[PDB]
Amino acid sequence: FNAPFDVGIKLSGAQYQQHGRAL
Repeated sequence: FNAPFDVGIKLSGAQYQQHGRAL
C-alpha cells in the first residue's frame, strides 16, 4: 500500500488488472 505512486511498478504487468500497479 505505502507509496501507491509509481512505487510497485516492479511488478505492474504482472499484477495484471490488479487495480494496483497498472490499475
